[PDB]
Amino acid sequence: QYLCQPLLDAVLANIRSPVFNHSLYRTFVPAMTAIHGPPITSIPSVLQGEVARLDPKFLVNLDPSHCSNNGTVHLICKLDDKDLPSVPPLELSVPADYPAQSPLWIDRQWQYDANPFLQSVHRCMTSRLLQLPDKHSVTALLNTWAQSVHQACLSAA
Amino acid sequence: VNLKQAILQAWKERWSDYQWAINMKKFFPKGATWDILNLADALLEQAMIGPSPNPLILSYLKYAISSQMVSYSSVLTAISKFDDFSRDLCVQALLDIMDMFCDRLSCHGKAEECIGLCRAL
Repeated sequence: QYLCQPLLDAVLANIRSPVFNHSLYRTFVPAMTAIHGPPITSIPSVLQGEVARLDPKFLVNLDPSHCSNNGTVHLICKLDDKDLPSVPPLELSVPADYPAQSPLWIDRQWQYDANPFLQSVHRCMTSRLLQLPDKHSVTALLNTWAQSVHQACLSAA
Repeated sequence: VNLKQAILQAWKERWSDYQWAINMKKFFPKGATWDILNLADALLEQAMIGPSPNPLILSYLKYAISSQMVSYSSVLTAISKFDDFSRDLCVQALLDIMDMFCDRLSCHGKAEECIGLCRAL
């Protein structure tokens, strides 16, 4: 500001002119040249990474059915835990632009029915997924599945 | 990990369905996806021994059917192999078991498994 108002006034009163560059060059090239001399001489990566960094209790892979190589992918899950029994596969669908959103779980009510243990698992599952917050990931849901199975097994015996 | 040897120990003390499943894995290190073992077939052999089929073997068969990793084809072949129509209790139990898991017949796996499922059907 101070000591430089005339330059600001000159620049503002000169701007958006077709010959501004020519004027500036012709008025300021020679002294600068003389004083100093010459001038200077499919599947998104996030899903692949999160699958790579999951606990070896899970071996999730692509669904043999449904579409592929798109923004929305489908995965089928299997649980291999020595301390827990076998449960339905609990497949998932991943929408496009997975970060900053949440995946959804495809419920299969008839699969979990006809057994008190399996429907106890299912009601604990519904409770936990209602307890999960927004913007959650798939690893959190898988861990919730494992913990719900463990809690149901503990409650049974 | 012999079928009869493990089934007898499971039968001697009353066990829940999930505990038996948990235990079976512990008994044999190499499961081999229940193919060589013919676990579904083995249960049937224990079931038909009594004049009235025991409900615990039937429940174990139901649990095995529930898991997708047990093929429906082997159960159907084992059921078809028995026949001999000795008495009404066995055929009624087999009728209930068959009624439970039919009308879906979904098979996931290689194409030759589907071909074998066609022959089993």
